[PDB]
Amino acid sequence: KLTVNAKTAVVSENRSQEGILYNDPSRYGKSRKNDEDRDRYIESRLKSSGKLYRIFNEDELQWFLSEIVKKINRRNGLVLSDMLSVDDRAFEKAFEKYAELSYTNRRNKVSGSPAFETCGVDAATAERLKGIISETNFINRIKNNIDNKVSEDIIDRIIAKYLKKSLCRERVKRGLKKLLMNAFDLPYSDPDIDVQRDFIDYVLEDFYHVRAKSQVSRSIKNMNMPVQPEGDGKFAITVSKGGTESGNKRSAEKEAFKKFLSDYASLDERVRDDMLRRMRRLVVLYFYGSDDSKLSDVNEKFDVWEDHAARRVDNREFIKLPLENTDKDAERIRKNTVKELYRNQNIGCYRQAVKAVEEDNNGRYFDDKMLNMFFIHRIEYGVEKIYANLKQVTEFKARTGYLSEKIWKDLINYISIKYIAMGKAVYNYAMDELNASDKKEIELGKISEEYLSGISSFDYELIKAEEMLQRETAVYVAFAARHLSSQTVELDSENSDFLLLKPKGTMDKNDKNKLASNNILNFLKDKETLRDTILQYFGGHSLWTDFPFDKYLAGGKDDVDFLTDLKDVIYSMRNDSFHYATNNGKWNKELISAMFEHETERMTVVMKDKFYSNNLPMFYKNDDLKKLLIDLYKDNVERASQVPSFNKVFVRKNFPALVRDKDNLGIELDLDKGENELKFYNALYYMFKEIYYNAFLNDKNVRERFITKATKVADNNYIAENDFGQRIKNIVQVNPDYTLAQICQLIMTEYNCMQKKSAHYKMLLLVNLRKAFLEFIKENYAFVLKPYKHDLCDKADFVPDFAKYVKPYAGLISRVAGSSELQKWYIVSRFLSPAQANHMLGFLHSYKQYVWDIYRRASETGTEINHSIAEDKIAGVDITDVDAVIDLSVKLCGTISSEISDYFKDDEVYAEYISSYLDFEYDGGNYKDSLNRFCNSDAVNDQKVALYYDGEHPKLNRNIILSKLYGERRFLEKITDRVSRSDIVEYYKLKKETSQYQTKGIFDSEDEQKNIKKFQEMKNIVEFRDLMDYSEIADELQGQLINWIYLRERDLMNFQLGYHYACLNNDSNKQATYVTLDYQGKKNRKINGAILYQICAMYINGLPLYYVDKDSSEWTVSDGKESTGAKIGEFYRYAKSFSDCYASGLEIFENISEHDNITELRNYIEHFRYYSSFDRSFLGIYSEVFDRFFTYDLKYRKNVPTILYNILLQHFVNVRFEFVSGKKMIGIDKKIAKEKECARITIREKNGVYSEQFTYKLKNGTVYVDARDKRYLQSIIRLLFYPEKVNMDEMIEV
RNA sequence: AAGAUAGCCCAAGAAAGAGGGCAAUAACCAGAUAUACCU
Repeated sequence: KLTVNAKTAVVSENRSQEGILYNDPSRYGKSRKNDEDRDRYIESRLKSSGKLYRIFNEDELQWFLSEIVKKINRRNGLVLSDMLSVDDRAFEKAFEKYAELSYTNRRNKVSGSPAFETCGVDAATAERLKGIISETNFINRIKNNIDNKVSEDIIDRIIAKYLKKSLCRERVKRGLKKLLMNAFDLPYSDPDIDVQRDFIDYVLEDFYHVRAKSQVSRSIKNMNMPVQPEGDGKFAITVSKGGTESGNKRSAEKEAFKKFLSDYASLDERVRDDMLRRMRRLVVLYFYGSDDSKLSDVNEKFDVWEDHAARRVDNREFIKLPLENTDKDAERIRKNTVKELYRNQNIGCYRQAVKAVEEDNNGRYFDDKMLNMFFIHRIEYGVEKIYANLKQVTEFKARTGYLSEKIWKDLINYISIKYIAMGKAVYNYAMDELNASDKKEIELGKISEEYLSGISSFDYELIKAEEMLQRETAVYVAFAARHLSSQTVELDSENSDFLLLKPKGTMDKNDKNKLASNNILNFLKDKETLRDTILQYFGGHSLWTDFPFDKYLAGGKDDVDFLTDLKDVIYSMRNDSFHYATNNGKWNKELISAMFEHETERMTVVMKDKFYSNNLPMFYKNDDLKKLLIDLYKDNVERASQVPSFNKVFVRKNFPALVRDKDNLGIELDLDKGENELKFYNALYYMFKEIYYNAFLNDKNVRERFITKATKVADNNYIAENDFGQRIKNIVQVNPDYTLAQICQLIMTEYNCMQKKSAHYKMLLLVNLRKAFLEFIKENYAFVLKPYKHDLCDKADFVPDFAKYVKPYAGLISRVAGSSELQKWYIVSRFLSPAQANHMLGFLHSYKQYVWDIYRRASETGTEINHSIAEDKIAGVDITDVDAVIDLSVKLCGTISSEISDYFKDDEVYAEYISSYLDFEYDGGNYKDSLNRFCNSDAVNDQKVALYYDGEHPKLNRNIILSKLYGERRFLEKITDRVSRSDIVEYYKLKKETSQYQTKGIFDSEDEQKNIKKFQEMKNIVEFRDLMDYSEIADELQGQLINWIYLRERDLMNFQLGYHYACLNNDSNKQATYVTLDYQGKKNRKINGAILYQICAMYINGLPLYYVDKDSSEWTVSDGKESTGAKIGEFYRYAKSFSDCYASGLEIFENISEHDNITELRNYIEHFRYYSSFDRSFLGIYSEVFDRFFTYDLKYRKNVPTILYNILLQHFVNVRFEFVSGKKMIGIDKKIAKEKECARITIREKNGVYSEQFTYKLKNGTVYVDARDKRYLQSIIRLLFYPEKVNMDEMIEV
């Protein structure tokens, strides 16, 4: 990259913007480059590569081609830096002047190569310089290192494979081939091509970068944001300042489209229909000529959407494809030929359309010629986007109808993203009065004072940070509501949203004698066990025997109101904007606050018990752990993001060998010898993790040793350490108070494809952190160096007083009691799985770091930025408190009670639940006796099964309990096979085989590593850990779907805001209540810019909406807490005061005919209907999202399959997609729903799924093992395809 | 309907042009909750 070690930004002074270059990290006064230093930096970076300039970049035939290009690039070859620097570089200025004049001659009409006499050189020396850059000298320099004969095919393959990108032009490539054919004395004819002018002269222009030298710096200075305020304080799409002849034409075309956006925002549907028809005629003219039948009658009001559907099925060919010869180097030649055919036809289409719009308009197109030229340029650009990086030559992509309809949707896409861009600026910077206030009259759509002078790039970075966390939080709100409802209510198709159920006292609106249809009482599964079921998600009801529920549930209140209170906490976070505050809890704040305090009082005992459960005291004295437990948990630690994880710094497989090494630690434990050796390394690994995060990363002495140990080579892979150390040295000079975490963040930022990639600084950060940790252990925690195995005491006897030593939640208890917002973060995070709560905590860390980095870079560049987004607060509450709250949920969600009665009624109900995942041979009588008969039956030889029993009761399995609370059991039954006897037989066999060499880490033979891997996979199966992996994968696939839901809902609101903002500010006819609302009720209020307020009120929980009620037929105002569906219905009731205002302009956003299908798809996902019906596959849901969920922005739609690919590859599953046809419905029966073809994303039937391979290093060499066995891949396929069945033996490749 | 693996902004541009930027925009990178995700 050109500006490799610089950053760009857009700053605004007074409605004047400037793109700037700045160094990062740097200080104010040494970061932002002035106009002169910007120019010199670009020119310096451009000419810092002249030395290694080569015209060529980088099987028997493929390797002969590699030898030719290297011999040409070696010394005495075609090395321009040596040819042009001849005679002590006395002619370098004349050669560069020649290159600049050659480029100027191309622009300014003058034909012919420039004469060196005009370059400051006499006529005698001029004839010498001409010879140096002559065809003769180029031929001699190319043949100087070549002793082989080459053919025309070799020249063609070399040009197509290795030619420099900037030289890959039609006439340049033809000039190079003509020279290469003349060099090797091959007959060739191309008289239209001049080798000197078409190739050699251009190479000189490219060698001296005459184009970039006079354009890159200026193009950077003219960069800007999508939307900026104009003179009258109005937001509009940014128009370039121009400055050149083509720049003034381009800006005038952009001004014509800006008026189009204003004119198109009209409530009169006939106006928009006429404007789209004129745009449609431009597309028809471009691809079918002015003689097309749809252009004959100027006044013909033809249906633009039938023309769109008709051309798509036309068989006309845009270009004719040549025959294919797989010879991959020959196919690269064919694709290059096809691209030039596209370009030639695209140019022909452009010139004929430009001519016809100037000579034969007459009402066919737009009256503004600049608007016609803007669209024609968009069409030509749209064609180039399709073929410029053509993936694979296909026939359908060469059809004229395919391209014309892709461009048609491309034009509408451009209109869509511009309205959304306008709404984004309006929502964030012109809706200030949405914040709660006592003002009886408010004005929406007026830009705030701080942004009347323009928007900077740093401003939009803050928006992204806030919108990312908002969307990520919305995913977990849905999951929290799902987990709470999973065991408490049973929903149907008419009441599928748990958060929308009504309190127990809700009666019908037309008959006050009957309960409301959405009354929560109509859906409770077991009212008598409601409290104990709810308390399962709070650690088990046995932990709340001393909690005074009757105090907070007094009078008529019972456990139904308890469920309703928790339901209300979660719902209050749905659609809860972080940017606009509407912190008053509807629920019982005292009950939720008391439950939080009750859970904090067990935090110290839980963290103490984790030392006990990890067998840590089994090898260490009891006062050394107590001094450690105090050191680690005395204060709540807020972790920073972008810091390498403990599991990546200390790989678990290399952990035993690393600790035994006497240069590192040299820990020596001598002793069921293999049993306790594994217990010790598992104990030591957990202890080092807790020390790593809660003491090591924040230790002052650690930061100082790290800086010196990492900057050692800087004061002396060797190339990396001196550059790595110099950047650490620079970071400390910029700010000596940067923490160790901030040094890692700044280093890891420079270390950083849309697609996850399958099989310098990051490795050095892991090394320096690993070494610094081992030295931290020896100095501060030397007791770990001398373990001693002994029998452990009882859990109650292990540091019983630890609760009184440390009280880290002392201050947080009181602040949670008086904060409704903190109680939201508590309940929502508490009802998540441990993995999801950890992910939520990670998202909060990324938010704080992102905001911190934005202000750091804005300050170093001297860019004034409004601090509406606090570094230490989110939604008016401290981030440190939110962090400690979610961190409490993370630890407690993973703390399963030791009482079976907390989750099941008795041992029989529990044993029957285990039968869904374990086939312990159920005879038909009781499940407990069948499970006890199975656990005490012989497995192999003299070792029986056991595993699932503990004395007189079945063993409490942590993974089974977690899958009941946070998993989906009927989903797990359909995609997994139950654990059978043959599985347990193979488990003990592999454990006995590997018992000799289980605790080494780096094994001897290749067969030992493959048996350890097979055993670890069998252990995960027998302990139900394969179940938890599939649940996480399903949660990640479902979470991404819910993420996309709130991505679209944000942009739908932005589109409506920007569209109606443009309508408010044009001369189109608008009525009174559209512009101003004068509500005269009890809660009277006057709303200026009423349409903008009412749009935002639809999407913000707590924002009231003004409307005419359906039953009273009178004006009213809601409390703002009603559902989105109810608010949309209220908007329609408001719109009747001034033909579909809600859907106005949405033909740009989506297909109106499918609007109800999008809502049904949205509800299907967010209401978790897949886990009740199983009527569609995950691939089927992702297919429909790709087909029609992101109609409004191509950049979101065209990345949907890649995102699905990345989620699977993250779990080491590689899939090969195939895009075929499915079915979808258009409309919902009321009875109009018709079926239509739909995009279907599927996996290739033959070798479409394969596992990533692990690189396992041994003593001598390396063994490659599949990361995922066939059994694992089969469940992944079933997860993606169910209910559809496929041939998984044929699909999986091994 | 779709046959994806980007999109936009600045520059250039009709004997076309094709050079830059984007944490601005999604993705990407990174994140360790529970105890046998490598390189």
